[PDB]
Amino acid sequence: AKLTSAVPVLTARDVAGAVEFWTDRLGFSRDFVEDDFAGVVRDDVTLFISAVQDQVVPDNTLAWVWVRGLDELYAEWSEVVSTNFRDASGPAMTEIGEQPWGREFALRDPAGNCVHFVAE
Amino acid sequence: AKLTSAVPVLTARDVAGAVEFWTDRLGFSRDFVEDDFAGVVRDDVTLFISAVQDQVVPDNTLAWVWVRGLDELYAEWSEVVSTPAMTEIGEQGREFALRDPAGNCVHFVAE
Ligand SMILES: [Cl-]
Ligand SMILES: [Cl-]
Ligand SMILES: [Cl-]
Ligand SMILES: [Cu+2]
Ligand SMILES: [Cu+2]
Repeated sequence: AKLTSAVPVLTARDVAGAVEFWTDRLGFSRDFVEDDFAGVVRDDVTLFISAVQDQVVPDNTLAWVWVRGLDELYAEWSEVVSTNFRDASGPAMTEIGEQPWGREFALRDPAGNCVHFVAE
Repeated sequence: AKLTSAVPVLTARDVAGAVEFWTDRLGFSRDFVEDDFAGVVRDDVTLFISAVQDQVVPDNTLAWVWVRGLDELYAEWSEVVSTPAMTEIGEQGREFALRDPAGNCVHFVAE
């Protein structure tokens, strides 16, 4: 057999709001959207979004995404996402950092999930 | 830019035990292991595992994985996991789901 790809599942109390942010703001496309679950895609990456009732879940939900052209993606999103991450009143992203595992930045979405984007 | 691959982050109150399950029982390899975070890998798929203090998180954590040879993977795991536990294979793609010791539920779908 061969395991070929994986799809992280972000969580949210407001599923429709999460889909709108990932698509209308970050440029992912809607693969499918149901009231309690959805799938969004950009290039070879699909992210699912699932409904939850306890905010503790997205508050502890993470995902990692590998990217060719990290600075370009950061530039695009910097136009529409705040870089004041310590202000958790809304979505925001960090600056690019050089972590042991790679050059990356992270973005906290409106639901609270933290998705890290790392340069290939 | 191009988004090339994604890595789901499973959650666990016991990261080491989750690593033990995914590697010894499910046949993933250890990519790296720290007390509060770890990475396991099989073929092109890497799963990260992060520590949490609230069991509600893994009890609501999901991930999907695509596979060539779904029936072979099911047969391999049916020798080490109760049918942690896994569902039967059913048509939705064709898939089965597996709940790990930490509570995460990962679905495996046939390409
Ligand atoms: Cl984080
Ligand atoms: Cl063992
Ligand atoms: Cl489920
Ligand atoms: Cu944190
Ligand atoms: Cu369920």
